[PDB]
Amino acid sequence: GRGKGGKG
Amino acid sequence: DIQMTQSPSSLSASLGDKVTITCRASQDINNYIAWFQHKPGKGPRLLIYYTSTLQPGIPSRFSGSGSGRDYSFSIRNLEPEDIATYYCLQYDNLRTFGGGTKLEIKRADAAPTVSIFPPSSEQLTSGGASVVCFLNNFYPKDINVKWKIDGSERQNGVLNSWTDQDSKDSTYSMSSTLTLTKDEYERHNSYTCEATHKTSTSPIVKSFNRN
Amino acid sequence: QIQLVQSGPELKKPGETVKISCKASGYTFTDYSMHWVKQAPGKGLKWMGWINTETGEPTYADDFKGRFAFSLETSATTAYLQINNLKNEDTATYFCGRDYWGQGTTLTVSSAKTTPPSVYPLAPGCGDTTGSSVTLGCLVKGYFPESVTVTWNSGSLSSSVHTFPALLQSGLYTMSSSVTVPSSTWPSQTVTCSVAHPASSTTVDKKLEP
Ligand SMILES: [Zn+2]
Ligand SMILES: [Zn+2]
Ligand SMILES: [Zn+2]
Ligand SMILES: [Zn+2]
Ligand SMILES: [Zn+2]
Ligand SMILES: [Zn+2]
Ligand SMILES: [Zn+2]
Ligand SMILES: [Zn+2]
Ligand SMILES: [Zn+2]
Ligand SMILES: [Zn+2]
Ligand SMILES: [Zn+2]
Ligand SMILES: [Zn+2]
Ligand SMILES: [Zn+2]
Repeated sequence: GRGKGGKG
Repeated sequence: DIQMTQSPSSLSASLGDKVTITCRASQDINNYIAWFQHKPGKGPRLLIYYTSTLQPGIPSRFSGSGSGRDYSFSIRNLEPEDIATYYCLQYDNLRTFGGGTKLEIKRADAAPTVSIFPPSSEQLTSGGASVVCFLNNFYPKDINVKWKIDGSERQNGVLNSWTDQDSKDSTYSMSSTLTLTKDEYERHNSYTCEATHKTSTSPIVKSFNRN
Repeated sequence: QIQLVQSGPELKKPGETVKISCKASGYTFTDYSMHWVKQAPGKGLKWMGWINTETGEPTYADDFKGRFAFSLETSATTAYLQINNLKNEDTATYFCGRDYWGQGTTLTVSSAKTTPPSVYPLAPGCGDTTGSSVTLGCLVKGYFPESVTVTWNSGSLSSSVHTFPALLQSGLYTMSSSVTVPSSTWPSQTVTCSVAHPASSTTVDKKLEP
């Protein structure tokens, strides 16, 4: 979490 | 605010080597660290987030590990396309980048392909005369270029620019320019660019004659 | 595919204002916060803050409170960075993104005027004869500010192109670019270097003549 990673 | 200490600031390693970068936080960041690759002229590329999760499309050669305050990032086998500056980023509380790690990739020696170019008519009409020598795809970086006019060395008026390390084969390339007045250029005949590491004794020489 | 496209390089005087755009596509714009990152010449990345793309609420890092403003045009899926009362220390390349990132926007804060480049062809004249391949070049001389982009044959010869970084002397930049093609293609076919200098809205086109 905490708003980083996974976009793609 | 959370501080991040990234080490080393510069890293030299051979193609195929395993390389490891570390980041230590000023306090526990509970695995909220990311790792970025940055090539000049491009935006940052996220490689790993939450310490060890790879982004989609990132090669499996990249990995990360750690907990608490101590984190690492590794490339299993260094490859030419990995040439970049690498940064860690904590995102536990706000954001903080580490200072970055520049890569120096070591590879086999390579002699340059050398090309010499006379001043253009367009420049000559403006009063200047730049003679240009390209040295493409050599290694190591510390190449030496000598300029000769009519067989005598010339050192004034030379400007040299090296590329970043080549993302295809990890060589370097460099451009060397000898800038004269048009009057000086037309007062001589032979123009010569010579390249040596002084590995190969015999310089690679390229020349042209104005006549 | 996800893409972030930022506006082009800028030259501004001290005290002026700049506004940089960041056009996002390929994903749901309001699902992810947009961060801004500064890179001064020869330094590392510095986080400037983020903007919540659902509420428009910005959060600024300590060093960027005052003269910096994040904003959005959500209908156009675009983020903006505005810097007021510009300082010499604002000279930098600025990036927008989170997981994926824009290509960067280079900002030069200076009192000097823009100067478009002169572009001189580099071709073998009467000395260097030939080979299996021929190397050509363009010398891009006397321009300000950064940057320039050299395009060879509209992008066909994008492979086998080397870019030599600009050097500065007497306030102006000089760079060069080399391409290598089979000898059977040049001078049989046309080779052109197209040099774009976005800060002056100028493109200089030079045909490589034998
Ligand atoms: Zn603190
Ligand atoms: Zn603080
Ligand atoms: Zn915490
Ligand atoms: Zn950069
Ligand atoms: Zn520890
Ligand atoms: Zn050598
Ligand atoms: Zn050496
Ligand atoms: Zn190359
Ligand atoms: Zn002379
Ligand atoms: Zn003004
Ligand atoms: Zn603008
Ligand atoms: Zn959604
Ligand atoms: Zn100042």
